[PDB]
Amino acid sequence: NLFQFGDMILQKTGKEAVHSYAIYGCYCGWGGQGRAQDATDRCCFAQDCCYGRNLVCNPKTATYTYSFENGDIVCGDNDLCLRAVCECDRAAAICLGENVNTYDKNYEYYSISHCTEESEQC
Amino acid sequence: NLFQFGDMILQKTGKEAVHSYAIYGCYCGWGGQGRAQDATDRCCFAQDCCYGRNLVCNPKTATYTYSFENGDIVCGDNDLCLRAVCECDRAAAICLGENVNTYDKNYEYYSISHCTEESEQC
Repeated sequence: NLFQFGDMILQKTGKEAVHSYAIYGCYCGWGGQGRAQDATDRCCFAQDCCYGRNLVCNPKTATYTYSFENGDIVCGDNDLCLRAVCECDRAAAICLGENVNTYDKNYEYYSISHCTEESEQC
Repeated sequence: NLFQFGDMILQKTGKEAVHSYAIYGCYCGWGGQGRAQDATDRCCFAQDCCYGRNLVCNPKTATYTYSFENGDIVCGDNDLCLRAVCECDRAAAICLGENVNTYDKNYEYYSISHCTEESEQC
């Protein structure tokens, strides 16, 4: 779920999602359309795509089992959904941490008056 | 997609989700666990469950068709995935509007230090 994805993001980036990623760009925040603004936004799009690879999961409610193990994120579930959701979140958090170098605060709240040009495609 | 949900919320409440619901409680913002804090938070948890009902569907990318005409949100799609996500969003937006009277700014950023209780069950 988002609480967990938030904790993974904290671990990889040092940021609290609700003060940063939660409102960022066209894909990290309340978006899902428009042009992905930069590498950070493209991570959030990639997560969207990743969630889309399996069918009859609910990433909003999926409370998976994971831990931090020597700075890795390890997804503990044997099933399909909880594990798949966890692996997508681990991937997205990793990706975000790789791209904190281009994190640009001017993409905060960008969806208010942008994100209207054609959407990214998985 | 969330950009559209945000527009439905703007239509119904005049709030910008990114400055409000996006970070509110345990279910509108970055939670998906813990208890639902108030009527606003319950609307968002209800939306999560509503999304979960919808198989073979990625709500993050689902760009549906809808119009906002004379009070009413009308979902135009026949596409099963788009229609249903559109109906979940429309229900949630109307629910948030109905409960704006108890919106409590103290639930903004609540997920950081709370939301660890046993979760709501669909």
